Amino acid sequence: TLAVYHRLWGMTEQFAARKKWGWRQVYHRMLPFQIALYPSLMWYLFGWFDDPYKEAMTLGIWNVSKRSLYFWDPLRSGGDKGWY
Amino acid sequence: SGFGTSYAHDPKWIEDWMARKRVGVDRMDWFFRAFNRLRLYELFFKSTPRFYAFMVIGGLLGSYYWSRFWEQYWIRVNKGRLYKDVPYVYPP
Repeated sequence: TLAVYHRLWGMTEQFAARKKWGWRQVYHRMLPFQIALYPSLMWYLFGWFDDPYKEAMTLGIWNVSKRSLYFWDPLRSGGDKGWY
Repeated sequence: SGFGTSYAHDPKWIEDWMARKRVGVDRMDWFFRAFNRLRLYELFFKSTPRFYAFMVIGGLLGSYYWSRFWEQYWIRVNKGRLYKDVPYVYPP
């Protein structure tokens, strides 16, 4: 019967590895939350980047021609040298 | 009739109106069937992280193109009256 007791004692030998697995499973289930975080960061930090990187980050969809008709810097609406 | 008195009561036409319960009728179901064929629920809404990503990514792209549309609307309404639309002629 000590044999039975040996197994019943040993069934919990690897507690540290089981608790690590549980927390990894939690971390796995949080990974999908990146799909909303990373874009939201770039959305807020877009204006910090330079014009050249704004274009790459958007795959060319944004460029200087896409700056508003009334750009926040009035002297640079329609380009760095103005409209004409 | 009886409007404006203690005898006020619903007219016959208001009562006939409330007799039309439209039970069993569904005339707008076509729109929901068609919207459900876009699979937005199975792909984005059902999962919370994906629902958040739809609101974020959809708000990033929606905000940009909404601005784009109303910029073009403005450029058209004010055609000929904007600085860009009237290059200045320097005096000789």
